[PDB]
Amino acid sequence: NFNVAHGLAWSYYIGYLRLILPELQARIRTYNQHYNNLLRGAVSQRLYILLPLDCGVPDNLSMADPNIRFLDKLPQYSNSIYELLENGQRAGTCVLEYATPLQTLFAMSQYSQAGFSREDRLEQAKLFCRTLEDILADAPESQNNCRLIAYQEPASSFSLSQEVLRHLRQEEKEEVTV
Amino acid sequence: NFNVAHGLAWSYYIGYLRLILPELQARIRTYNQHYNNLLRGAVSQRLYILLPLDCGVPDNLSMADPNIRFLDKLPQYSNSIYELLENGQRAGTCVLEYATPLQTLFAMSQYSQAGFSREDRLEQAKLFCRTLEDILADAPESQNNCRLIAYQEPASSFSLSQEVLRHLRQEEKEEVTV
Ligand SMILES: C=CCc1ccc(O)c(-c2ccc(O)c(CC=C)c2)c1
Ligand SMILES: C=CCc1ccc(O)c(-c2ccc(O)c(CC=C)c2)c1
Ligand SMILES: [Ca+2]
Ligand SMILES: [Ca+2]
Ligand SMILES: [Cl-]
Repeated sequence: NFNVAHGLAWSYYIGYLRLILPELQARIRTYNQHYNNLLRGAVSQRLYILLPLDCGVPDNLSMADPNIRFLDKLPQYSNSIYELLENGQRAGTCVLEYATPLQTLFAMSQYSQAGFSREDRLEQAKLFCRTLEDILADAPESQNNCRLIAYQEPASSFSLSQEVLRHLRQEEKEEVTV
Repeated sequence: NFNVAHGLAWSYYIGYLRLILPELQARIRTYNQHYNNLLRGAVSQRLYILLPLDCGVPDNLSMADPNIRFLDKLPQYSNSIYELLENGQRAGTCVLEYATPLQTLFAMSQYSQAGFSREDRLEQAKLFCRTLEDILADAPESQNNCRLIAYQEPASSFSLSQEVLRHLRQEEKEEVTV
């Protein structure tokens, strides 16, 4: 009954994730030869998808957290590698991306004829997370190479960099134990 | 009258330099995007060809000078990027290569039926330098993208790294002034 998130999630997977994920690991593997050689680091293998529940998608990641600095472009329509800073030290490296459909939810909430409120936007943002999560679960070489980071920035200290970092560190713990 | 260097130089240019040089700059340009991004450095654009007059070609560059450390493989039969060290600091970066025909001159000097002495080898090594130099001079997109480094290690402190470094620094002086 009027749930826009359902089609937004399906569309985001069918029209985008399913197309770009399969080779993303190859792309990152090809790249990681040089990062290991050049900077004695490795870029995580998964695509990290930022799902802020305020549907707030900035144009630069650095505007949302200065500890997230653009690093490089995955050479491989366009994917970017970011470094995560702690105390000015590089703590992690990451192909990182806002889920675009959340801008549609924000735009709908500023569009008066939709009758879509801020409370409606937040419920749709959660449902979009739940739905995309279910879709990836039933997908074979999609769930394995990307992970979803959903968070409400609070009402107000919040480190998006630390929230990505606990995930990056978790992913690595899984690679080496299992 | 029995000058082997003449054919060795022609063959080294016709069969190898002429084939791999034309794109080498593209290869290095493509690569230099990431070195600038990753390590705030740039890999010199020319191919540097080591021409030791003792025809002594080691299997590792580092065995000939520990201040020349392998860095990376030009991604692009096989070309390698080296870093040059000064006091443990990276001072330069460089696609660096021994001229292979000099191994033939060395092997000939250890082959008894050739009647080729160490004095013969050194004259042929010099003539090979002179001849390759003349060939590159009359070649358009060959001379511009490689440079020849000829040297006699003395009889005995000698820094091959410093000898490459003065050249790298000279090449850069030319890029920015002219
Ligand atoms: C209904 C919209 C979902 C949808 C469908 C197809 C797409 O390519 C993208 C998309 C997602 C992220 C992107 O970054 C881009 C390209 C922008 C630079 C497109 C979304
Ligand atoms: C007569 C010999 C000159 C000559 C002719 C064709 C070649 O490909 C090479 C050559 C030079 C440097 C190289 O590194 C290699 C491949 C070895 C890894 C071949 C020399
Ligand atoms: Ca926000
Ligand atoms: Ca030597
Ligand atoms: Cl690279």
